[PDB]
Amino acid sequence: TGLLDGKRILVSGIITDSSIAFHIARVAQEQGAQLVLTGFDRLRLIQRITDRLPAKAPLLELDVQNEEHLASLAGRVTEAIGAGNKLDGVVHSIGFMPQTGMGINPFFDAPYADVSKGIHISAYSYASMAKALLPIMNPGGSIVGMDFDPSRAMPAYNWMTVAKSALESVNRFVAREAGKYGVRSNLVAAGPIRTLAMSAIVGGALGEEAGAQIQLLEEGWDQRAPIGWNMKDATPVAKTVCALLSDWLPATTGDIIYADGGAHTQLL
Amino acid sequence: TGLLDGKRILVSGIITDSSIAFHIARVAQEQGAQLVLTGFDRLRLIQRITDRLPAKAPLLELDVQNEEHLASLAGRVTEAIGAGNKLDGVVHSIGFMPQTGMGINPFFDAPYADVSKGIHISAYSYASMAKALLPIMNPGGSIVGMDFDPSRAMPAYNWMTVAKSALESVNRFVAREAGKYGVRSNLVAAGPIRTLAMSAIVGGALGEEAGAQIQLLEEGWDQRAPIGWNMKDATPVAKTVCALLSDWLPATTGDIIYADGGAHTQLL
Amino acid sequence: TGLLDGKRILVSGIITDSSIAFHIARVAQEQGAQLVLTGFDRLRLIQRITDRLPAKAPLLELDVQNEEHLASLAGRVTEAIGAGNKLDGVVHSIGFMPQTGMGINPFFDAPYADVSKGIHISAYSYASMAKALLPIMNPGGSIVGMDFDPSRAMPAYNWMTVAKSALESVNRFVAREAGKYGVRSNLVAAGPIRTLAMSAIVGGALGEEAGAQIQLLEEGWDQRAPIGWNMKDATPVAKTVCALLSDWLPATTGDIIYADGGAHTQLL
Amino acid sequence: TGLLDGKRILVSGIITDSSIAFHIARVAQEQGAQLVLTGFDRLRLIQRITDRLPAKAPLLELDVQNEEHLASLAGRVTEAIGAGNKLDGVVHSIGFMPQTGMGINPFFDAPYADVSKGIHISAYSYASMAKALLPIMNPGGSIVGMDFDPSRAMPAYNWMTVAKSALESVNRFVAREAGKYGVRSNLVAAGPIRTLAMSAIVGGALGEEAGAQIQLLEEGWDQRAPIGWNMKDATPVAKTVCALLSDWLPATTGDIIYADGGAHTQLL
Ligand SMILES: NC(=O)c1ccc[n+]([C@@H]2O[C@H](COP(=O)([O-])OP(=O)(O)OC[C@H]3O[C@@H](n4cnc5c(N)ncnc54)[C@H](O)[C@@H]3O)[C@@H](O)[C@H]2O)c1
Ligand SMILES: NC(=O)c1ccc[n+]([C@@H]2O[C@H](COP(=O)([O-])OP(=O)(O)OC[C@H]3O[C@@H](n4cnc5c(N)ncnc54)[C@H](O)[C@@H]3O)[C@@H](O)[C@H]2O)c1
Ligand SMILES: NC(=O)c1ccc[n+]([C@@H]2O[C@H](COP(=O)([O-])OP(=O)(O)OC[C@H]3O[C@@H](n4cnc5c(N)ncnc54)[C@H](O)[C@@H]3O)[C@@H](O)[C@H]2O)c1
Ligand SMILES: NC(=O)c1ccc[n+]([C@@H]2O[C@H](COP(=O)([O-])OP(=O)(O)OC[C@H]3O[C@@H](n4cnc5c(N)ncnc54)[C@H](O)[C@@H]3O)[C@@H](O)[C@H]2O)c1
Repeated sequence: TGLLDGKRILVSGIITDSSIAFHIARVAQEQGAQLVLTGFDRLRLIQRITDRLPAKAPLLELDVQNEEHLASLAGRVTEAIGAGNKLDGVVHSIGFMPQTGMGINPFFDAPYADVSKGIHISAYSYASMAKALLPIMNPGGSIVGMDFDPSRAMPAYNWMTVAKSALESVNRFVAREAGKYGVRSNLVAAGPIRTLAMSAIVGGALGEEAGAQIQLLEEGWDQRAPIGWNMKDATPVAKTVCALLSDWLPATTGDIIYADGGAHTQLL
Repeated sequence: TGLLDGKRILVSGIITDSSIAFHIARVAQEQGAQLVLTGFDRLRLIQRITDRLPAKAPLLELDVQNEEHLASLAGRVTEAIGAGNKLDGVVHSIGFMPQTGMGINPFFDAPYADVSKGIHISAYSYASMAKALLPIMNPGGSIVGMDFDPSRAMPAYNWMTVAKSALESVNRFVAREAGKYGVRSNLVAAGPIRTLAMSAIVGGALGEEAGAQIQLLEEGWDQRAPIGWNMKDATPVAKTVCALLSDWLPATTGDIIYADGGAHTQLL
Repeated sequence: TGLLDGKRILVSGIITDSSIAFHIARVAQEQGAQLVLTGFDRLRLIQRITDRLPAKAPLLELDVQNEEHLASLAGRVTEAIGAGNKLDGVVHSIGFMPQTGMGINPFFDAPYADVSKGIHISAYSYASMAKALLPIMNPGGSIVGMDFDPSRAMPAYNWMTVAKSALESVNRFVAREAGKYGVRSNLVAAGPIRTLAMSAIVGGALGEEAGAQIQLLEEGWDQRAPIGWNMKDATPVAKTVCALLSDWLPATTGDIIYADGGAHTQLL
Repeated sequence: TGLLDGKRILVSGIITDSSIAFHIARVAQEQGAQLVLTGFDRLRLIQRITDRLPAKAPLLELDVQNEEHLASLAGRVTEAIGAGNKLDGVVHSIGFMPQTGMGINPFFDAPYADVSKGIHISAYSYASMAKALLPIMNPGGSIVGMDFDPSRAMPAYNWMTVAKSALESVNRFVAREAGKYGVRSNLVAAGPIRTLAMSAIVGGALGEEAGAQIQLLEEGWDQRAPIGWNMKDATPVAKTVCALLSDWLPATTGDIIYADGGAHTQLL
C-alpha cells in the first residue's frame, strides 16, 4: 500500500526532468497518488517530459500571474478529475526572480518591477493557488510549497531570498484560511538542488563571483549536514513533500519542514 | 503495507495508557513495527498496561539515571531482538521535573539538585540513550525525542521549559554523532496532552494558580491552532513520531517537527 | 552630553505628532543630534507638525515610490547639511499597506497591485533609501528601520505582516552593503503604538472584527510583557532607535532589536 | 555626561585583564558608573587586576555554587554601597564547563556530574544571582548576562553550547521575575573573544582537532560579519553590555542582543 493511495494531488512546477516537481510527481505516483499537473508557457515541452512519469497525469496550463488561468483553474481541475471529486493535495513548486534581482548584479540595482515580478511568482502565487484550490479540496487535505531557508542573508540569492522570506510569511496566513477547510499548509525548505537553472548559475550564467559563491555555499552545506547533502539527488526532498501530503503529519500547519540534511541546525 | 513494516523500534516512556509513548507504540505496531519497550521503576504496572498493545513487545528496565542500566541496555535489546539484528528506531518519551521546579513554587526557589535531576532525566538522557543505542542501530535509522516548545517562557512550566531548551540543544549535537551511523535525530514538539500528570496539574496538584494558567494555556492553544488542538487526543502526535521513524523524512536531522495544530506559527 | 552629540541624522516618516518618527526626532534632538527630515505628499502639514520639535530641522520631499526623489535625495541632503558634511544616521519609519491588504477584507482578496504597492513602500524602500544615502554616510554610521514582529501570523495585519517579513529579509542584505561603508543596518521591532492610523483601526476603520482583534492583540501584549506595554507611549521605542543610532551597539548589524516590553519572549 | 552617570552596577566574572567583564567594568567606569565587583576563588589575583581599572571598586567573594555566598551577597553589596542605596545594574559574566564537556573529548563521554557543574555555573547561576540581587535593585534596573549563540550545534563547544541554550531559557524566566521589580533581564550574545581560556584552546589545550575547529569558527565569523569581527577586541561587547545597563533600551527584556559583528544574520 502506497503512502498516498487514493489521493488526488495537483503538482505545479515541472519544466524539465531535473525540476524538483518532476521528482515530487514521480514519488507521489510510486506511492499511489492520482495526479493532475500544471505547467507554465512551454506546454508541448512539459507534456513530453511528464510522459516519462510512471503513470498518466492530465496537464493544465497555469501562469500564476494570469488572473484568467487562476479564475478557471478549479473548473479545469474538477473537469480532469471528474465531477464530485475533490483534491487531497496541492504542490506549489514555482519560483522565479528576474536576473537583475540575483547574482553579481548589485542588490541595490534590482528595479522594483523586477523584484515585484519575482515576489508575485515566488510568494503571492502561493496565496493565489490556495484561493483557487481550497474550494475544491477535501478535509484532511494538504498544500505544500517549496522554500529555500531565507532566515539569514546569503551571497547571490539576493532578492530571491527576500521572496522566500515573504513566502514563509504568506504560508502562515494560508494556514489560517486552509484550516477552515480542514486543510494543512506547509513549506519544505530544501537544500540546494542541481536543477537546470542551478547548473547554469554554477556555470557562471549570473556572473563568475555569483557562480563561485553558490558553489561554495553548496560545499559548506554538505560539510555541515550531519547526514550529508547530495545536490544531484532531489529524491529526499520529493519524499519529504509526500510525507506532508500524507496523513502522517496531521497536526503540522503554517510550518516549515527542513529537507536539507540537517545543515541549518549546524554552524560549522 | 505498514509505514514501519519490518522496522525494529525501541519505545521508552510508557507509564500509563494515556502516556504519549503508549500511543506512539500502538500506531507503530498498527504500522508493522516490531517493538522493544523500556520502562522505569514500576515494571509490573508497565507490563499490564502494554499487554493492551495490539502485538507483544518485550519490556526492559531502564532508569536513565542508572549507569548500569545504560551500560547493559544494548546487550539486553539485542538479546530481545536476536543476535545479528539491529534497531531501526529509538523513541525517547521521558521527562520529569521535581515539583519544586514547576507550578506555583517560585522559579527562584527550585534548589539546584532538583533542577539538575530534571535536566538529567529530561535532557541529558537523550544523549545517554543515543550513546547506548547508536552501536546497535542500522543505517537509515531514526532517534526521536519528545519536546514542548520552550522558545518563549510560560507560566507554571518553569524549569521544565529550561530542561526542554537544553533538550533541543542536546538534539542538535546528537544529530552530529548519529550522522556517523547514517542515523537521524529529531524532536517532536507536541501541543499540550491530557496525560495523568497533566490532568493532575489542571486539578491543582501543583497549586491553584498553576492549574489556572495551564488550563488557560491549553485553551489559547486550540484557539490559535489553524486546524485546532485536541488535548485529549495523542494520536496526531503518535503519527508524527512515526513519520520521523519512517523513511519519509530522510533529509531531516538535528531538527524539531511541530505536532501542535500549527499553534506556534500564530500569534492570536 | 547628549547620546547623539554632533551626529547628523536623517529622519523619515513624520506625518502627525503621534507618528513614531516624531518621537524619534524629538528624543534625537534632546540628545544633541542635528536632523534633516523627509516627508511624503503633505509637506505644509509636515512642516507645521515639525515646527513643534525642540530644534529646527530642514524638511525635504521624499516619496519612496518616486525614482526622481530618490535620485536627487543625497544632493538635497548634502545641500541642507553643507558641502563636505555627511550623515551619521538614517531613520526609515515608513510603512503603508492598501486597505484591501488589511483588516476584515479576506487575505485571499488583496489584488497583487495593492500588495506590491505595500511591499514597495514598506520593504523595498528600506533598500531604496540605503542605496541613495550610503554614498553620503560616514563610517560608524547607522541605518534604522521600523518593524512589527512578523514571525507569526496574526489577525487583521495580514499583508502588512508579509511586508514586514520581507523588510526583515531586506535588512539583512542592506547590512551586507552598508558594511562596506562601515555602516550598520538594523530594525527596531516595536510593540503596538496608538498612532492616528492605529486609533482609526481600533475605531473600526478597517472593519469591526479587525478592530476587535487589534484591541485584543494590544491587551495580550501588555499582559505578556514582563515590564508591561503602554501603546500610548512611543518614547521607549524612540529611545531604542536612538540607542542603535549611537556608538553604543557598535557590533550589531543585519539585526532586530525588540522594543516591545519583552512580549515576544513570553507565551502567556 | 556618562551613559551610566550615577548608576550603581555589580560586575561579576573578572579573572584576568582579558576577561570580557574587565572591559565591561572599564567602559562602565569611563561612563560614570559606580561599581561593586564579585570574584571567584583567587581574590588576591582579582584585586591586583582590578587595581588597573580607572576608578576604585570594592571586591566581594562570590562562588555561585556556594549557598552561603549567595545568601549573604545582598548584605555584603549594600554594606559596600551604603545603607539606603540600591543597585541599578547587575552583570553576570560567569561561565564554566569541565574539560570532559568540551573539545576533542567525545560529546557522549561527558559524565552528568561534569555537565551538571557546567550548567550550575553557566545557566542556573543567572537565576541564583537575580534571586539574591533583585531585592536590592532599583526600578528601571537592568540585569545582563553573557551568551554565545547556541541556536545551532558547533564543533568543540559541545556541552557549553547546551549550557548557553539553558541560559537563554533561564533569562526569559528571570525577565518575568525581574519585571515585578521594574527591572530588565537580557543577554549579550558575543562573537568569539580571545580570552586567556580561548587562546589556550586555540593553542590545543582541549585537543588539536578542537583547536583547529575553534580557529576555523573564528575565521568564518569575521568573514560573515558585514562589519567584521575582531576577536582581540572586547570593547564593542563591553559597550553593548553598557547600552543594556543604560536607560536607552527601556522596552527590551527577556531578550538577546547580538554583539557579533552581525555574523549570525549571514549564512556565507
Ligand atoms: N533548486 C534549488 O536548489 C532549490 C532549493 C530550495 C527550494 N527551491 C524552490 O523549489 C521550487 C521549484 O524550483 P526548481 O528548483 O525545481 O526549478 P525549476 O526551474 O525546475 O522550477 C520552477 C518552476 O516555476 C515555474 N514558473 C515560473 N514562472 C511561473 C509562472 N508565472 N507561472 C507558473 N509557473 C511558473 C517554471 O515553469 C518552473 O516549472 C521553487 O520555488 C524554488 O525556489 C529550489
Ligand atoms: N503531556 C504533554 O502535554 C506534553 C507535551 C509535549 C511534550 N511532552 C513530553 O513527552 C514526553 C512523555 O511524557 P508524557 O506527557 O507522555 O507523560 P508520562 O508521565 O506519561 O511519561 C513520562 C515518562 O518518563 C518516565 N521517566 C521518568 N523518570 C525516568 C527515569 N529516571 N528513567 C526513565 N524513564 C523515566 C516515566 O516513567 C514516564 O513513563 C516527556 O518528554 C514530556 O515532557 C509532554
Ligand atoms: N503603529 C504601530 O503600532 C507600529 C508598530 C511597529 C512598527 N510600526 C512601523 O513604524 C513605521 C512608522 O509608522 P507609524 O506607526 O509611526 O505610522 P505613521 O502613519 O505615523 O507613519 C508612516 C509614515 O509613512 C509615510 N509614507 C507612506 N507612504 C510613503 C511613501 N510613498 N513615501 C514616503 N513615505 C511614505 C507616511 O507619510 C507616514 O509619515 C512603519 O514602518 C510602521 O509599520 C508601527
Ligand atoms: N570568550 C568568548 O569567546 C565568549 C563569547 C561569548 C560569550 N562568552 C561568555 O562570557 C562570559 C565571561 O567569560 P570570558 O570569556 O570573559 O572568560 P573568563 O574566564 O575571563 O571569565 C569567566 C569567569 O567565570 C568565573 N567563574 C567560574 N566559575 C565560577 C563560580 N563557581 N562562581 C563564580 N564565578 C565563576 C571565573 O572566575 C571567571 O572570572 C561567560 O559566560 C562566557 O561563556 C565568552
